[PDB]
Amino acid sequence: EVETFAFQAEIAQLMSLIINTFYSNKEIFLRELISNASDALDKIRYESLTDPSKLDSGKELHINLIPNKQDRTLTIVDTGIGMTKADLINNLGTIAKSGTKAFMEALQAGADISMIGQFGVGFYSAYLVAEKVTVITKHNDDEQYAWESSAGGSFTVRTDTGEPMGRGTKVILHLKEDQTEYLEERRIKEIVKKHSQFIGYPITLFVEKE
Repeated sequence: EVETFAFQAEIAQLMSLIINTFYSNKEIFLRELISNASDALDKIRYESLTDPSKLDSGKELHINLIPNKQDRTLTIVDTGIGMTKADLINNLGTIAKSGTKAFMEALQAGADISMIGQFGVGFYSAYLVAEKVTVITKHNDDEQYAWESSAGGSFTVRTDTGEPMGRGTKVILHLKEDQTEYLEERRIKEIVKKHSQFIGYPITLFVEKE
């Protein structure tokens, strides 16, 4: 049972701009997704301070980076607060309509695409390197869901009968054929060291069987 939704026009515009604008500095997608992961982990930590039972779904607060050259996927996993079905439908828990307006105004005042995170819409920088993005999520107050989009103005939501997550969010980047450098250990390590050196959660870069 798969539900198909239209993006709000402003979010479709943001996605088209990210996909179609000539912009060489694509590596910032990983900073943005690690920042989002950190923000999600902060939220469940904060809830846990007054209700320890919030971590019954998993005590470990971490970020895993999982490259898979066979599947041409880079997966960013966090054990943060996760998203409800309503959060997924509401632009992955963002105020993306107003964030897109502010970002496009900034792009007219000399800003560049790397500043996307300042506008609360850094998730969509995934489309710098991904032809398709799959988001698997589990919030304490809801079931596990899969969101997906190849852009083209639409996204799907379904209940995920896949591997149970406990709590958090998995962002699965189905990389463009010319963006496979982001599956290379040395490249991922370089980007995490350059842009994510002060993130307050363990970031584990998984290795592959050669």
